[PDB]
Amino acid sequence: KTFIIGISGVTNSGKTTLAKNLQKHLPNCSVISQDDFFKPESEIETDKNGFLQYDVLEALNMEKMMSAISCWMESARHIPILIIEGFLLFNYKPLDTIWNRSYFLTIPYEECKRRRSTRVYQPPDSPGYFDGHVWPMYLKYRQEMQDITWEVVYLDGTKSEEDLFLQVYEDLIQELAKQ
Ligand SMILES: Nc1ncnc2c1ncn2[C@@H]1O[C@H](COP(=O)(O)OP(=O)(O)O)[C@@H](O)[C@H]1O
Ligand SMILES: NC(=O)c1csc([C@@H]2O[C@H](CO)[C@@H](O)[C@H]2O)n1
Repeated sequence: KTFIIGISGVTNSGKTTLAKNLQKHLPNCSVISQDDFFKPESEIETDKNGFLQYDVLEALNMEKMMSAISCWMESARHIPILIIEGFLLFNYKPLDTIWNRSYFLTIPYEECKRRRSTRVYQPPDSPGYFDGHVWPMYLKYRQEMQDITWEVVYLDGTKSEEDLFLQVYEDLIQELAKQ
């Protein structure tokens, strides 16, 4: 009765952008962004080397988010589409049995690091934060995904913004078609 779509991938791979596009052209379509569930700065930890721990599941209120998803799901039974976009989704076990479609955006190390630097975060990226925490954590996430039993459709984040949208858009109808 409801279609749940997952969109993950490394930071700045283009998740927000894909989510918004599908959102505009998809009927009865909602969006939940994993980033709205970050714990307050006062709750974040810094490792030995003085790096704030943001790229780990512990830096996000995931029980808050699952509750937000349950709300949507149950109020939906009253075809509803939910796009859940986030940089750390396919390694959070409670979601595995909820996905109807999973997409993973990939972007090279150089492009990613570049895009990242055009964005001022809060707290701002400390010196060598990207190499010292962001990249290492993504790689650690990519590895925690070697265990995935279901099917994740990999996307090329270097591709056109509309080419990615269209690739996903077609498929989503060739998936709703069997509905
Ligand atoms: N396909 C694309 N090609 C080039 N730049 C892109 C593309 N998609 C997004 N961007 C840019 O990359 C940066 C971050 O994109 P964003 O959608 O926020 O990705 P994410 O949600 O994974 O961090 C922004 O400058 C965005 O405009
Ligand atoms: N305040 C925040 O929410 C925050 C500070 S840095 C940050 C970044 O969010 C990215 C995932 O989208 C992750 O790489 C964090 O470094 N978030």
